[PDB]
Amino acid sequence: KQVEIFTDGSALGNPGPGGYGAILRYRGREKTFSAGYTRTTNNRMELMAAIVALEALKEHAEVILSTDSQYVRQGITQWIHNWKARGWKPVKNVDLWQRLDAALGQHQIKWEWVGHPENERADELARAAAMNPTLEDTGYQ
Ligand SMILES: [Mn+2]
Ligand SMILES: [Mn+2]
Repeated sequence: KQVEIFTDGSALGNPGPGGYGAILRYRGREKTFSAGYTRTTNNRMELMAAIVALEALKEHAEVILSTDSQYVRQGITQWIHNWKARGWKPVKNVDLWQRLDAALGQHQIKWEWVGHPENERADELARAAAMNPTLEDTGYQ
């Protein structure tokens, strides 16, 4: 019952137009997730990509999440546990981190920090979305 998730973000500014791209692969078949925002950051899009994808799952499963985000990696391996222990204090992009934390709750997540062409596919989706934003990142306050 393993499921592969590949994510990436893109941003043409900080803040600026941005987008996320996620590839959800299971049993040779895969689903795609991407959307662009008018004003956001790559960091937020990186998180958003994981969130949308994990929340697409309607049942517990072994998930292998692959991403080249240095932000997500640091957050997950060095900050997350401390933020939760301190009562999420709030912390920058707390809205997304808490959202992701929840999603990663009902799942057996195995992280793969970046060889898969799928990561490039996510990159392409995120960049395309950043160039054609249709949403607003209400969380970027
Ligand atoms: Mn990236
Ligand atoms: Mn990229």
